[PDB]
Amino acid sequence: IHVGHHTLVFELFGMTFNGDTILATAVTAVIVIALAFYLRAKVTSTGVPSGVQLFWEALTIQMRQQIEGSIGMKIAPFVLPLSVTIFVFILISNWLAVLPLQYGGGAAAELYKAPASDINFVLALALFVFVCYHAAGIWRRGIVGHPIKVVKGHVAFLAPINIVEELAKPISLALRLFGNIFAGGILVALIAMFPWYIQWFPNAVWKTFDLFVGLIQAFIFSLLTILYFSQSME
Amino acid sequence: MSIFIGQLIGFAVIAFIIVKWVVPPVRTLMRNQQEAVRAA
Amino acid sequence: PNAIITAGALIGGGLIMGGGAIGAGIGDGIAGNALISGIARQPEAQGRLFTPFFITVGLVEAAYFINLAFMALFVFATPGL
Amino acid sequence: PNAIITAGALIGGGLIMGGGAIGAGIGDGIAGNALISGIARQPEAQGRLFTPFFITVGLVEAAYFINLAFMALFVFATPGL
Amino acid sequence: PNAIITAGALIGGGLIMGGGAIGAGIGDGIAGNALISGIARQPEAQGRLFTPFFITVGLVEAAYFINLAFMALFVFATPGL
Amino acid sequence: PNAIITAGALIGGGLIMGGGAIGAGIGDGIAGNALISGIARQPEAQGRLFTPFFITVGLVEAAYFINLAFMALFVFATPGL
Amino acid sequence: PNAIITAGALIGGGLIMGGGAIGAGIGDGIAGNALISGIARQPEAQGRLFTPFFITVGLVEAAYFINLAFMALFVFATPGL
Amino acid sequence: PNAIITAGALIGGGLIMGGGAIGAGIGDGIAGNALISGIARQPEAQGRLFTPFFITVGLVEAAYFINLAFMALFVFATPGL
Amino acid sequence: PNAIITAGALIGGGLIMGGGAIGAGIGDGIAGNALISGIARQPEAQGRLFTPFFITVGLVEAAYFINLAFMALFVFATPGL
Amino acid sequence: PNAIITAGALIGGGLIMGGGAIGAGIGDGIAGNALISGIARQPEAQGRLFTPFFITVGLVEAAYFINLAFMALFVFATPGL
Amino acid sequence: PNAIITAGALIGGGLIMGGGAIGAGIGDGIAGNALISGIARQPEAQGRLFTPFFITVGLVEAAYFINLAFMALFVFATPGL
Amino acid sequence: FLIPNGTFFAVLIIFLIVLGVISKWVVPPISKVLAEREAML
Ligand SMILES: COc1cc([C@](O)(CCN(C)C)[C@@H](c2cc3cc(Br)ccc3nc2OC)c2cc(OC)nc(OC)c2OC)cc(OC)n1
Ligand SMILES: COc1cc([C@](O)(CCN(C)C)[C@@H](c2cc3cc(Br)ccc3nc2OC)c2cc(OC)nc(OC)c2OC)cc(OC)n1
Ligand SMILES: COc1cc([C@](O)(CCN(C)C)[C@@H](c2cc3cc(Br)ccc3nc2OC)c2cc(OC)nc(OC)c2OC)cc(OC)n1
Ligand SMILES: COc1cc([C@](O)(CCN(C)C)[C@@H](c2cc3cc(Br)ccc3nc2OC)c2cc(OC)nc(OC)c2OC)cc(OC)n1
Ligand SMILES: COc1cc([C@](O)(CCN(C)C)[C@@H](c2cc3cc(Br)ccc3nc2OC)c2cc(OC)nc(OC)c2OC)cc(OC)n1
Ligand SMILES: COc1cc([C@](O)(CCN(C)C)[C@@H](c2cc3cc(Br)ccc3nc2OC)c2cc(OC)nc(OC)c2OC)cc(OC)n1
Ligand SMILES: COc1cc([C@](O)(CCN(C)C)[C@@H](c2cc3cc(Br)ccc3nc2OC)c2cc(OC)nc(OC)c2OC)cc(OC)n1
Repeated sequence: IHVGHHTLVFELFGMTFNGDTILATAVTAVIVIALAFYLRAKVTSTGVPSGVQLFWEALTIQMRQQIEGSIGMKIAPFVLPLSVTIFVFILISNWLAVLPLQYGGGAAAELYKAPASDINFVLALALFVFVCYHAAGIWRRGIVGHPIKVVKGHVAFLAPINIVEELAKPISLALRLFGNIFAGGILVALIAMFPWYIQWFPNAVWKTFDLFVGLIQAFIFSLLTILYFSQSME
Repeated sequence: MSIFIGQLIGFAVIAFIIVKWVVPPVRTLMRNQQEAVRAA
Repeated sequence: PNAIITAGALIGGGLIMGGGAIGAGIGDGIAGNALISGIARQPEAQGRLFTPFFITVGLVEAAYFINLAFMALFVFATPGL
Repeated sequence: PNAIITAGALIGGGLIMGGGAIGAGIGDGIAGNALISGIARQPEAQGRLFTPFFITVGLVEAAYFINLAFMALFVFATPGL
Repeated sequence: PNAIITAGALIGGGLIMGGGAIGAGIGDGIAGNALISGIARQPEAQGRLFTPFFITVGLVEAAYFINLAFMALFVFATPGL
Repeated sequence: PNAIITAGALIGGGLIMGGGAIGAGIGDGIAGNALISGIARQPEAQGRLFTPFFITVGLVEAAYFINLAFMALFVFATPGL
Repeated sequence: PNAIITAGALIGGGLIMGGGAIGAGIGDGIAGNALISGIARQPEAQGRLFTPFFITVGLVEAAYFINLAFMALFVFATPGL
Repeated sequence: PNAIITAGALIGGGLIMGGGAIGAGIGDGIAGNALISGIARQPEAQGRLFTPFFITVGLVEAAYFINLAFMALFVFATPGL
Repeated sequence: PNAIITAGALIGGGLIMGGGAIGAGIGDGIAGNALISGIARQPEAQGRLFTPFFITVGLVEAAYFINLAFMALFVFATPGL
Repeated sequence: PNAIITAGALIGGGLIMGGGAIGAGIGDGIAGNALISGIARQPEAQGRLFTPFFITVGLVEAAYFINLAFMALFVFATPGL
Repeated sequence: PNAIITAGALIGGGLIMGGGAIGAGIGDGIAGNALISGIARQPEAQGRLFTPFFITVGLVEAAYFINLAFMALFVFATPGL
Repeated sequence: FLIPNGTFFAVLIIFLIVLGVISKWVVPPISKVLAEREAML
């Protein structure tokens, strides 16, 4: 099925970059930036909200409710922007794959492959969240206090387990997002092996459900980010 | 060529499904929210 | 020699996905059973039950999809070959 | 060489489908047990109970589908062939 | 060569039936447990309790059937043979 | 020769019976758990509960028989022989 | 040639009894859970709980017994040997 | 030839013990869960509860024992040797 | 000859311990679930609940122990070698 | 000879990851079922229930990734290679 | 000769950790379900419920540890090399 | 394909930009709108 082989690969600063993944991430970023700018231009406190205003309001309200119910908004004002940007980034990345941006070589190529299908994207998001809430814990507990609480956790005599669970927080949070989207990239490829007259059915059903799967994955990734922040700050 | 046609038929099916069964509810929700906002 | 390694990798990946599917299906079924029971007892609780639900699902799915990823490593980029 | 890889792929696909069937069947049974119990408790909640149900069924049946795809990769498109 | 492929296909079909039987039996048992408990708690619910049941069974019987199909492909139409 | 095919068929049929036994035993034990709980909570309903019970046991024990119909096919007929 | 078939038959019989024992143990445990809980909750109905119990066990113990029989057929009267 | 049969018999006996251990452990746990709950809610009922419990544990530990026997027959008195 | 028997014995002992660990872990989990539920509901029952629990655990761990012993017999005193 | 080593290591790592997936998924599903039910009954208990929950999941996940840590050691280090 | 022995050792250790992972994960999930349910139903009981819990998880996680230890013996000190 | 690459940074940078924009173009304006919404009722 020809897994891997990122296209547009180049080399700079003595390291290799997957061009296609960067292009997909840039496309998602520009879509999110366009949504943000269209909100900013058309954000009304007194008027009737636009569609983008309603979308952003619902997302922000959901994340703010999560923060309120897990760790006070006073303690964690900086985590709401993180949750909102994470959710929109992953949601748009996954949903842009629903567009028919794939063709035949004679293997199947795809103009836009979901960036989460690449290990670098999901690993970058997971490690950024990891560093972010570990820094938040350090700030709220101290440079030396925070590691002690992290190792101790809620049960002291389970110290190694915590040290594993902690290292499991990013890894899973990355791979859980990776395999879910990576797997999809294979199915669409696998379904491409069918002839056109029967390819549309499995492809149609798979991508119709992949809309919901990507929505749920973005929601889960953001929710677990908020939960890890609430855990690591107190 | 054939892959593109098959996937395009599939995407037409997806668009029809979302427009017929997914778009209506999330349109109401939006209209209800706007109505509530203009109410206050 | 490569044929034996390839067959072993295929069997190992099949085991990985079999275990991942068993765990995913059963754990998701149990979590959704809790969700449906809660929404049956308190139909107005649905909104508040999707947070602890998708958390649980988020955990369960991990055990699956991590495994899925590694099967690819087993299958398409076999560690030994 | 091809025979060994094909046999290993058949065994791996059999594992994939066995695990997928176990997970899907047991998860569907558990979710439908919740649905039946809820509709016994609250018949008027029947419709309200079909939202968390199809989501749960959506989560397991997704995994199953993925499994069914990967077996199709093992059996008809043996990656290490 | 074909002997190895046939043996692997037979083992894979055995695995497919094993998983399908486990999933079907256990899921049907769980759904029937829900149905029996619901009917025991109240008789008049029986009429409604058969709609969620046959749905759940339909999900649990589909998976088995799918497995039932694929073994028929594995043994009678062994791919890669 | 086909001795390898026969060994593979025996292993496959063993898997079929193992999975069928697991599924039948566990599923009909769950159904019987429901039946016993219903009779204990309402001893006058015994006969009533035997309608849904034998339905689910009909589904659970059917899966077994079908598997029993295929292990026999595997070891006595061995379609790929 | 007979050694390979004999080893395959031994593995198949091991699978048969492994599945049979798993099913028997778990199903008997579930049915006994029902019986013990019902006797605790409704001690006076102890007799009425034994008809639905020995039935369920009768099913479970049947599934085991059949498997055991076939295991014998696998090991002592290995088909295709 | 005897080496192949011995290895197959060892694998089959290991399968028998794995299945017997799984079934025995899980069924004993389920029956003991019933007993513990009944004795928690009915402190003076434990006596009566020990009647069905030992019956259940009778059907569970029995299966294990039978498995424990046949594994010996597989390992020390290998039928096929 | 010796190598094949040793590898088969290692696989059989691995199966023995895998099944034993599955049974022990799940049975201990279920028995401790009953114990925790009883102690949560009935504080003063904590003393009375440890007698059934220790019985249940006694029946579970024993199985594990037995498996462990046999696994040693498989790997340190491989019969038929 | 290294081909057999790699095939065996891949199958063993696949078994490790499959067992880890099954255990982690099902245990996380059970713990999250408890969490969702407790939140449905008492929403205010949400924050209270995440303390024990993430202890239990903390153990369950530790069972998964530790196994994963060993699977790497099987496939990338392959002791005895 | 040694190649087959250590390949079988790898598969057996994989089985050991697969069973240990399944048992540990599911038993810890069940004990955690009990602990979470007890804390949700009796908020003030949390401090108490950790003694029955860690006993349960003590017996569960013990088994896993043993399995892990034995895998080392299987993997790094494989018997009968 | 599981080995990270330079794209890692190339992704992180981009994400940071979004994290910046949503940190000021989106989240504070939306919080202000919701606060005004609460105030007016
Ligand atoms: C004989 O009937 C079937 C049914 C299927 C399913 O997989 C369900 C099987 N299961 C219940 C065990 C099924 C399915 C797929 C889903 C995918 C995602 Br992602 C999320 C939820 C899903 N839910 C699903 O059913 C609720 C499915 C697959 C498919 O593939 C081209 N086309 C479908 O037509 C829309 C389709 O619906 C009927 C497959 C199949 O092939 C062997 N035969
Ligand atoms: C003893 O008789 C049977 C029955 C079957 C079933 O599979 C059920 C087996 N089970 C109870 C373990 C059965 C079936 C299929 C379903 C498929 C979907 Br998708 C959803 C629900 C289903 N429910 C089903 O029964 C409730 C079935 C399969 C089939 O295959 C060509 N033809 C059928 O005739 C319409 C048929 O109905 C009788 C198979 C079989 O084969 C040996 N023998
Ligand atoms: C050491 O004792 C035993 C017991 C058995 C059983 O299978 C029980 C197995 N279980 C505990 C898992 C047992 C049995 C069989 C049943 C069959 C049907 Br259909 C329905 C109900 C049954 N209930 C059963 O026990 C209540 C059995 C089998 C048999 O085989 C010729 N002869 C029996 O008559 C003496 C007999 O006891 C009635 C087998 C065995 O073999 C080594 N050794
Ligand atoms: C001990 O004796 C048995 C019994 C069986 C059964 O399979 C049940 C086994 N189980 C309890 C583990 C059984 C059966 C079949 C069913 C099929 C469908 Br579809 C739906 C429900 C069924 N329910 C069933 O019993 C509840 C059966 C099968 C059969 O086939 C040759 N002939 C039968 O009549 C002579 C027969 O008894 C009605 C098999 C067997 O194998 C040697 N030995
Ligand atoms: C304690 O050490 C043991 C115990 C056993 C048991 O199997 C229990 C196994 N379990 C703990 C997993 C046990 C047993 C057998 C039963 C058989 C039937 Br049928 C029905 C109920 C049974 N209940 C049983 O205990 C509840 C048993 C078997 C046996 O055979 C040689 N001799 C025994 O007397 C010394 C004996 O103890 C009464 C086996 C064994 O083998 C190494 N070592
Ligand atoms: C990096 O973290 C770990 C933890 C373990 C454990 O096995 C638990 C694994 N599980 C949660 C899946 C763990 C353990 C052992 C127990 C033994 C008995 Br008897 C009874 C209860 C136990 N409970 C345990 O944790 C609840 C353990 C092992 C060990 O090895 C020398 N040293 C320990 O103390 C320093 C130790 O305790 C923390 C293993 C491991 O290996 C990679 N890595
Ligand atoms: C903690 O480290 C251990 C523990 C064991 C146990 O098996 C329990 C393991 N389990 C919890 C998974 C344990 C045991 C055995 C039992 C046997 C029967 Br029959 C009935 C109940 C039992 N309950 C038991 O503990 C509840 C045991 C075995 C044994 O054999 C050499 N010596 C013991 O004394 C020192 C002993 O107690 C500590 C074994 C072991 O070896 C690797 N390491």
